[PDB]
Amino acid sequence: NEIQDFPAEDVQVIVEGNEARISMTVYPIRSFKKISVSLVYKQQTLQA
Amino acid sequence: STNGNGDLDTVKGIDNMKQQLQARLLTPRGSLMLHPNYGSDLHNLFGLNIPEQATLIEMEVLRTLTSDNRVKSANLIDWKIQGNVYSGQFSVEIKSVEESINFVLGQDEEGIFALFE
Repeated sequence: NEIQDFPAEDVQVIVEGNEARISMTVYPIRSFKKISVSLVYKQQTLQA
Repeated sequence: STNGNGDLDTVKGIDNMKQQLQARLLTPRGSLMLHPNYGSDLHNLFGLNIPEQATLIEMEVLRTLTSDNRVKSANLIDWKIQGNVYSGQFSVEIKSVEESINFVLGQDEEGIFALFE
Protein backbone atom coordinates (compact mmCIF):
# COMPACT_ATOMS: atom_id res chain seq x y z
CA ASN A 1 0.00 0.00 0.00
CA GLU A 2 2.70 2.50 -0.97
CA ILE A 3 0.74 3.12 -4.20
CA GLN A 4 -3.02 2.90 -4.80
CA ASP A 5 -3.30 1.14 -8.17
CA PHE A 6 -1.61 0.95 -11.56
CA PRO A 7 -2.70 -0.48 -14.96
CA ALA A 8 -0.23 -3.11 -16.17
CA GLU A 9 -1.10 -2.43 -19.83
CA ASP A 10 0.42 1.08 -19.84
CA VAL A 11 3.86 -0.42 -19.02
CA GLN A 12 5.44 -0.05 -22.47
CA VAL A 13 9.15 -0.43 -23.25
CA ILE A 14 11.06 0.88 -26.26
CA VAL A 15 14.65 -0.29 -26.80
CA GLU A 16 16.92 1.23 -29.45
CA GLY A 17 20.70 1.20 -29.29
CA ASN A 18 21.98 2.22 -25.87
CA GLU A 19 18.69 3.96 -24.94
CA ALA A 20 15.67 2.44 -23.17
CA ARG A 21 12.45 4.47 -23.00
CA ILE A 22 9.64 3.46 -20.61
CA SER A 23 6.15 4.89 -20.04
CA MET A 24 3.86 4.13 -17.13
CA THR A 25 0.88 5.38 -15.13
CA VAL A 26 0.44 5.16 -11.36
CA TYR A 27 -2.41 6.25 -9.10
CA PRO A 28 -0.72 7.94 -6.10
CA ILE A 29 -1.41 6.84 -2.55
CA ARG A 30 -3.73 9.18 -0.64
CA SER A 31 -4.82 9.80 2.96
CA PHE A 32 -8.30 10.73 4.16
CA LYS A 33 -8.60 14.33 5.38
CA LYS A 34 -12.38 14.88 5.10
CA ILE A 35 -15.52 12.78 5.65
CA SER A 36 -19.01 14.00 4.72
CA VAL A 37 -21.97 11.78 5.68
CA SER A 38 -25.70 12.40 5.24
CA LEU A 39 -28.37 10.76 7.42
CA VAL A 40 -32.10 10.50 6.63
CA TYR A 41 -34.85 9.37 9.03
CA LYS A 42 -37.94 7.49 7.83
CA GLN A 43 -41.13 6.19 9.42
CA GLN A 44 -41.90 2.46 9.53
CA THR A 45 -45.05 0.51 10.38
CA LEU A 46 -45.00 -3.14 11.49
CA GLN A 47 -47.92 -5.58 11.34
CA ALA A 48 -48.33 -9.12 12.71
CA SER B 1 -74.28 6.27 37.80
CA THR B 2 -78.08 6.40 37.91
CA ASN B 3 -80.49 4.49 35.67
CA GLY B 4 -82.70 7.57 35.12
CA ASN B 5 -85.45 6.15 37.39
CA GLY B 6 -83.80 7.34 40.64
CA ASP B 7 -82.17 3.93 41.27
CA LEU B 8 -78.54 2.90 40.91
CA ASP B 9 -77.50 1.92 37.39
CA THR B 10 -76.93 -1.77 36.64
CA VAL B 11 -75.19 -3.69 33.85
CA LYS B 12 -76.33 -7.23 33.05
CA GLY B 13 -75.18 -10.08 30.86
CA ILE B 14 -72.90 -8.89 28.10
CA ASP B 15 -72.74 -5.37 29.56
CA ASN B 16 -71.66 -6.93 32.86
CA MET B 17 -68.91 -8.94 31.16
CA LYS B 18 -67.77 -5.81 29.36
CA GLN B 19 -67.64 -3.91 32.65
CA GLN B 20 -65.71 -6.64 34.44
CA LEU B 21 -63.20 -7.20 31.65
CA GLN B 22 -62.61 -3.46 31.25
CA ALA B 23 -62.15 -3.06 35.01
CA ARG B 24 -59.71 -5.98 35.25
CA LEU B 25 -57.64 -4.80 32.28
CA LEU B 26 -57.60 -1.24 33.68
CA THR B 27 -56.79 -2.24 37.27
CA PRO B 28 -53.05 -2.54 37.99
CA ARG B 29 -52.11 -5.90 39.45
CA GLY B 30 -51.62 -5.86 43.21
CA SER B 31 -53.23 -2.45 43.73
CA LEU B 32 -56.63 -3.84 44.76
CA MET B 33 -56.87 -4.67 48.45
CA LEU B 34 -57.61 -8.27 49.47
CA HIS B 35 -56.81 -9.41 45.89
CA PRO B 36 -53.11 -9.44 44.94
CA ASN B 37 -53.52 -11.14 41.56
CA TYR B 38 -56.49 -9.12 40.25
CA GLY B 39 -55.37 -6.56 37.67
CA SER B 40 -52.93 -6.22 34.81
CA ASP B 41 -49.32 -5.17 34.25
CA LEU B 42 -50.02 -2.89 31.26
CA HIS B 43 -49.04 0.21 33.24
CA ASN B 44 -45.42 -1.02 33.11
CA LEU B 45 -45.51 -2.17 29.44
CA PHE B 46 -45.12 1.37 28.03
CA GLY B 47 -41.81 0.35 26.46
CA LEU B 48 -40.05 0.70 23.12
CA ASN B 49 -41.53 0.36 19.62
CA ILE B 50 -40.40 -3.11 18.62
CA PRO B 51 -42.22 -6.45 18.15
CA GLU B 52 -40.89 -7.67 21.50
CA GLN B 53 -42.92 -5.21 23.57
CA ALA B 54 -45.91 -5.92 21.33
CA THR B 55 -45.55 -9.61 22.23
CA LEU B 56 -45.22 -8.76 25.92
CA ILE B 57 -48.41 -6.67 25.78
CA GLU B 58 -50.21 -9.46 23.93
CA MET B 59 -49.11 -12.10 26.44
CA GLU B 60 -50.09 -9.90 29.39
CA VAL B 61 -53.50 -9.22 27.84
CA LEU B 62 -54.06 -12.94 27.25
CA ARG B 63 -53.08 -13.64 30.86
CA THR B 64 -55.48 -11.00 32.16
CA LEU B 65 -58.34 -12.33 30.04
CA THR B 66 -57.63 -15.96 30.94
CA SER B 67 -57.67 -14.97 34.64
CA ASP B 68 -61.45 -14.55 34.35
CA ASN B 69 -63.18 -17.87 34.96
CA ARG B 70 -66.03 -17.05 32.56
CA VAL B 71 -63.65 -16.45 29.62
CA LYS B 72 -63.29 -19.81 27.92
CA SER B 73 -60.38 -18.61 25.79
CA ALA B 74 -58.82 -15.56 24.18
CA ASN B 75 -56.48 -15.15 21.23
CA LEU B 76 -54.79 -12.50 19.11
CA ILE B 77 -56.53 -11.22 15.97
CA ASP B 78 -54.27 -8.46 14.62
CA TRP B 79 -51.87 -5.79 15.84
CA LYS B 80 -49.82 -2.94 14.41
CA ILE B 81 -47.37 -0.22 15.45
CA GLN B 82 -47.64 3.41 14.31
CA GLY B 83 -44.59 4.82 16.09
CA ASN B 84 -45.91 6.09 19.43
CA VAL B 85 -49.25 4.41 19.17
CA TYR B 86 -49.88 0.71 19.54
CA SER B 87 -53.11 -0.85 18.39
CA GLY B 88 -54.42 -4.36 18.84
CA GLN B 89 -57.64 -6.30 18.97
CA PHE B 90 -58.68 -9.56 20.62
CA SER B 91 -61.47 -12.12 20.45
CA VAL B 92 -63.11 -13.38 23.63
CA GLU B 93 -65.38 -16.44 23.73
CA ILE B 94 -67.57 -16.41 26.83
CA LYS B 95 -69.15 -19.65 28.05
CA SER B 96 -71.90 -20.89 25.77
CA VAL B 97 -75.65 -20.71 26.38
CA GLU B 98 -75.73 -24.46 27.06
CA GLU B 99 -73.06 -24.28 29.78
CA SER B 100 -74.65 -21.26 31.46
CA ILE B 101 -78.07 -22.94 31.38
CA ASN B 102 -76.63 -26.11 32.92
CA PHE B 103 -74.84 -24.10 35.60
CA VAL B 104 -77.90 -22.05 36.58
CA LEU B 105 -80.30 -25.02 36.59
CA GLY B 106 -77.79 -26.94 38.71
CA GLN B 107 -77.74 -23.99 41.12
CA ASP B 108 -81.47 -24.56 41.73
CA GLU B 109 -80.52 -27.41 44.08
CA GLU B 110 -78.78 -24.90 46.37
CA GLY B 111 -80.93 -21.83 45.71
CA ILE B 112 -78.05 -19.35 45.97
CA PHE B 113 -78.39 -18.02 42.39
CA ALA B 114 -75.31 -15.84 42.90
CA LEU B 115 -71.68 -15.70 41.80
CA PHE B 116 -68.68 -15.98 44.17
CA GLU B 117 -66.01 -16.68 41.53
